[PDB]
Amino acid sequence: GRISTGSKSLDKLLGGGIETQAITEVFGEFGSGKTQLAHTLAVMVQLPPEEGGLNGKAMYIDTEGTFRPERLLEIAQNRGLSGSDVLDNVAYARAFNSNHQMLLVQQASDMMVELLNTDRPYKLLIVDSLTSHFRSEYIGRGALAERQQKLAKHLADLHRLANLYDIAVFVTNQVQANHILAHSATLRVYLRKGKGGKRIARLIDAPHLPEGEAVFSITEKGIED
Ligand SMILES: COc1ccc([C@H](C)NC(=O)[C@@H]2CCCN2C(=O)CNC(=O)c2ccc3ccccc3n2)cc1
Repeated sequence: GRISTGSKSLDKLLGGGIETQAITEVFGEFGSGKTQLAHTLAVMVQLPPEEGGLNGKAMYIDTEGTFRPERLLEIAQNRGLSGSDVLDNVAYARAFNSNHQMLLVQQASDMMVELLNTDRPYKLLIVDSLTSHFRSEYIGRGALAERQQKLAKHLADLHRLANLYDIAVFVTNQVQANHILAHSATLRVYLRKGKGGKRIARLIDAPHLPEGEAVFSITEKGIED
């Protein structure tokens, strides 16, 4: 049981879609479609398995004010769904610094246990974006050891949530050409801009999946082939 991205091409690259019990990271420049894929996943996860979802709820942690509840409505309506119910099934939190971002993962644990054995459990946790607060707050050579200690602890908490509660953790990371915030991820996907409103996804760290690329479009339905 995997969460469809909305793109048949990007799902085949991922072996069916985004996995639970894993952290799936997309990285790329600004504008490559990371936040759009996250918004689509927040909707897709609500669908029944036959339509590409997991009959679940989504949690969205927003570190840069990128969350657009209207965009969720747009995606839901164009896919034949109630924009109201789609919004009812997404838990949302704005993280204003890296300490708040870390506490939210701890608090997400409480929300997940509660729904764990119900009809619509949480199935997706989004962190958009994972690193930005760490880059901006840990300033100077004197702060780099603590920066990695906190980033490492934060990824350990996310891995633990994913395994405990059988949820997909989807994180976005803004890697620019051209400063390195190393961190663990189960799956890494590089996004870049393509021909017009197309985007290209490349598998970077994928243990046994065949390497390769996939093309997808940003449409009114979220992400599409
Ligand atoms: C009509 O316009 C809208 C605008 C936005 C929405 C969004 C989608 N819904 C919400 O904001 C809903 C409804 C009001 C409170 N609320 C929450 O989700 C409150 N969330 C939390 O307390 C919380 C706590 C810890 C978390 C840790 C990780 C991730 C998420 C977390 N969320 C709905 C309608």
